[PDB]
Amino acid sequence: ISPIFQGGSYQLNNKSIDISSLLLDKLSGESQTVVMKFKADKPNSLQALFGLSNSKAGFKNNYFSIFMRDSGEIGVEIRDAQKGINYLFSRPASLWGKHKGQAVENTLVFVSDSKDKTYTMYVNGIEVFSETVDTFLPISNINGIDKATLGAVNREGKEHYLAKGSIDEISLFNKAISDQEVSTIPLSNPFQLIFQSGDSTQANYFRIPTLYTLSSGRVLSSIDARYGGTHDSKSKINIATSYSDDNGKTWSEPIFAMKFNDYEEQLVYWPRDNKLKNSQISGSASFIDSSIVEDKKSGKTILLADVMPAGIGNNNANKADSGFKEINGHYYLKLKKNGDNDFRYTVRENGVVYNETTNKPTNYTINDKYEVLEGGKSLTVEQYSVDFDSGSLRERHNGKQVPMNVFYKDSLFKVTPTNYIAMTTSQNRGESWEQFKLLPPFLGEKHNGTYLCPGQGLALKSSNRLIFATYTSGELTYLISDDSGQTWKKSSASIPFKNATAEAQMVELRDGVIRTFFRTTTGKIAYMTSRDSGETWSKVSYIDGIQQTSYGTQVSAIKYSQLIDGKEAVILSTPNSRSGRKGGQLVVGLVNKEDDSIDWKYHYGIDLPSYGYAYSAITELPNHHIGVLFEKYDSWSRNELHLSNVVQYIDLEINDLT
Ligand SMILES: O=S(=O)(O)[C@]1(CNC2CCCCC2)C[C@@H](O)[C@@H](O)C1
Repeated sequence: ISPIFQGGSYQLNNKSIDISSLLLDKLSGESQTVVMKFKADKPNSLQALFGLSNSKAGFKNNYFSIFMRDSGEIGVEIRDAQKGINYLFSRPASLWGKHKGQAVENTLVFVSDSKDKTYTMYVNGIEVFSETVDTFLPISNINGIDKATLGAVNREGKEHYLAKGSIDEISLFNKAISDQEVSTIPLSNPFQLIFQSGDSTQANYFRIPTLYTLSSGRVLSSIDARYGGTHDSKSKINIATSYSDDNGKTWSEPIFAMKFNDYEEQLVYWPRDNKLKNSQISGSASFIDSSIVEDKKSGKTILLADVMPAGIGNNNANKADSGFKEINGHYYLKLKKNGDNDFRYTVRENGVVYNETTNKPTNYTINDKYEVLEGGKSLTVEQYSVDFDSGSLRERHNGKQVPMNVFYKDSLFKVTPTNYIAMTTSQNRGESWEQFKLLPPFLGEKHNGTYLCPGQGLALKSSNRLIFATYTSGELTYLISDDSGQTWKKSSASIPFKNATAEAQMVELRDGVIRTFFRTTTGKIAYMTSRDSGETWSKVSYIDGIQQTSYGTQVSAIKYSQLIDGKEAVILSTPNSRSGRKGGQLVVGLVNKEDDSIDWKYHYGIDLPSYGYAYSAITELPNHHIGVLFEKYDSWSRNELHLSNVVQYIDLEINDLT
């Protein structure tokens, strides 16, 4: 249909604009759609963009509003005191503010659907909420509506929720337009989506992005596909990947690099209310925190991730057990058989399950998928599914059988309930991935796995050496391979920290010289340097000039291939805030060749200081642009759990940054 009203170029300068005469007589029927293209790069803390109200004395709670907050939250109110209805629907981190020095034109579509009794909000082509109610309130049927307003709500003849911004276009339709119709509305987005709700992963949530530029020019990304809301392990989480062959313009349909099948891949709306939001899938195995590198020797792409057994995460992993028995310099995975209270078995050569107490082999073997075989034949378990149909999270068997895996809750043989690191490889630059293999333990029989630093591993320029950063209590633990990941050794570097989440990323400043930037508990990003290709490490220093919170956030880091201001350059990506995970920046530093020190010369704001920015991935695209894939929300805040389509990709040029 055609809009019953359409106007534009409205400047909202803390002063309401009345559009009553142009709109109120046209409002008809119980279903409406509002389409609004608007900018707000200096919003007030809470402001209404559009209001429909009964403006009379005594009726201050009779109105409809579309509002936003300076946090980037968008919402609506739908209120009628005589009907006893007071609806408030919203979602944090729904908006953009600025991009490349210009206010972003956000495209908002709000559908009020009387037949399905549903209110649905889209911003920038993303469905941010969809709420069905028992008693529907048509926005046109609020008792005594007599005012239509831009940039405020008129209550008792006075302006509430005054807005600063502009509405470039606004249209109203007397119909609830379909999802299909919504998708045809042209957007002006500064970002794109690589992974998204409803894609091939069937995860509704994503966290922990990575990017890496391959020698062929293909750009590869990995991610946590998180099924049970945004929670870290314990949960159901898989590692997914996608690549671009056109410098980030388009991306492949995602595939899995590491996955478990003990729980179904379900697209679930995870509850955001204060009773249920901490609901957590508690019987599933998971992978978490991935990292990518390309190997020059084999040409293979190598991906590492943490592996969590069923119901295990950082908080409950056995810190004093590696999960392996060392026997004469060989490490064997320990197993516990159902019924036993101890681990009386090991996985030996050729996958033979060996009884340690009788020193004889059993009739059981483990294949390369870590699946259990008895007399060469595959054992199975029954898969689980999750639901909230009873009002709380329930995890239950679903009638489907899958191969029995030693990482599963239902397995006859189970691994130690602790965290591990696994690796997979791809021989076709991310078009498929091999079955994962566990890395050996690096800190002895009585220490859990170190924790992989998400992002990039480091391939050295003048050798075939690969390095992956990991952390544990009291140190960074660099994992080094000189043979395409076939064998590994550790290089430990002490850090002035107990129990820190010391997520670290590396850049090669010049041949054999590596600088590692890492998260701390001090509110400052730290660094150390190696001058022997990772064998040994310097004391720790700190960057003055970038702020983090007390708990910190992952920092991603690259060495740019081109000179900037005639100097070699490093680029960091991080929130720059003492307060929260917000105020995302790229920080460009120039290297002083005298002493390898870095002058942090340029700061580019990704978006408003108050808008969310958490974990991030950066890479130089083959065309010398910079690609950034990042969590556009505050991933620490307990108010911003379980948001869909907040991991977003942008393309920047060096001139944008300087
Ligand atoms: O120098 S590499 O370590 O091989 C790497 C790629 N360099 C190309 C150089 C040519 C321009 C594009 C980026 C940098 C890391 O951030 C990864 O993306 C891999």
